[PDB]
Amino acid sequence: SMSVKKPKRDDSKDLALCSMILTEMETHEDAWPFLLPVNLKLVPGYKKVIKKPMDFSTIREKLSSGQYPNLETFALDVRLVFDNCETFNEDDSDIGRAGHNMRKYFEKKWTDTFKV
Ligand SMILES: Cc1ncccc1N[C@H](C)CS(C)(=O)=O
Repeated sequence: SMSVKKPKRDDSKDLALCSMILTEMETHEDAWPFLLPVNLKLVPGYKKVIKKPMDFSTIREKLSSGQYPNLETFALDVRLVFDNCETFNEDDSDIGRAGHNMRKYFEKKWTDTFKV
């Protein structure tokens, strides 16, 4: 509360670490469904069904222009990618399993990197 400060972690390296994590995501062989925005004119239903589309290139732009206030908002967008993927694709479709794989890959890196 007012004049009662909680010890807070060093966040000075968060931007650089989030960037390195995103790069590893981008270079994963199963990253191909998530590199660019889903083409709304090509995929029937996506615009109507998915209220908040997200992809790695959009995350990369937001990260590169100071649109993430903190690392938690960054993880929210990353998880949004895979949440959207689960909504629209069957679990054992090529795109569907890519999403499950990529989510698992992200969460371990997240823990290994920040949750010390
Ligand atoms: C991730 C996702 N989710 C739902 C449908 C498609 C996709 N990914 C596609 C590769 C994008 S497209 C078909 O090139 O426009």
